[PDB]
Amino acid sequence: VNSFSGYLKLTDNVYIKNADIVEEAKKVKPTVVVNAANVYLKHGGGVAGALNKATNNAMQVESDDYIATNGPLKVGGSCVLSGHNLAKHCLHVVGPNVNKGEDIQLLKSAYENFNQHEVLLAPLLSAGIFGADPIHSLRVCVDTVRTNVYLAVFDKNLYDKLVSSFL
Ligand SMILES: O=C1CC[C@@H](c2ccccc2)N1Nc1ncnc2[nH]c3cc(F)ccc3c12
Repeated sequence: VNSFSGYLKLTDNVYIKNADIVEEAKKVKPTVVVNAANVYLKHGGGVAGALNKATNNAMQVESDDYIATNGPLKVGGSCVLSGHNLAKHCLHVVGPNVNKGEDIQLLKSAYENFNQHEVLLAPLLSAGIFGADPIHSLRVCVDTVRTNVYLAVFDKNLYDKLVSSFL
């Protein structure tokens, strides 16, 4: 048993809710919150900009030090950093950005990072400003992640479409 509340169960291990991931993280304080990161960990907009804003820019300060030491992530890759006031840890995962012409095939590799964590609160990778089809992202999530994932979908109309179209 865990404290995630109000989720619809899609499969044995995937759950979904219409929620703001920032507000969800603040309430639950999960062990792991996933950020929709880019390779530079520049948290300007989308989920990343919102998570970073909620940390009062501490996520960005930590991220800039990480990049200065280690260089950029790979598309499809991840790193574990602090969750600040939102979670114990933040798993920064880079899904492909279609608006940069990145290979959508890399979305499966991106979701594989979730399997290193038993339970996660996460957004749909490559959705939103990353330009992929969220229905496709949900399918890849369900077919790739084997650990317990709680998906927060900000947009109510999209949440309803994702549920109603789920196979
Ligand atoms: O609704 C959806 C489906 C796709 C996904 C997404 C992913 C990367 C970039 C943009 C959008 N996304 N966005 C969110 N998902 C969950 N909680 C969120 N809190 C936010 C607060 C904000 F200021 C802006 C957006 C979100 C948000």
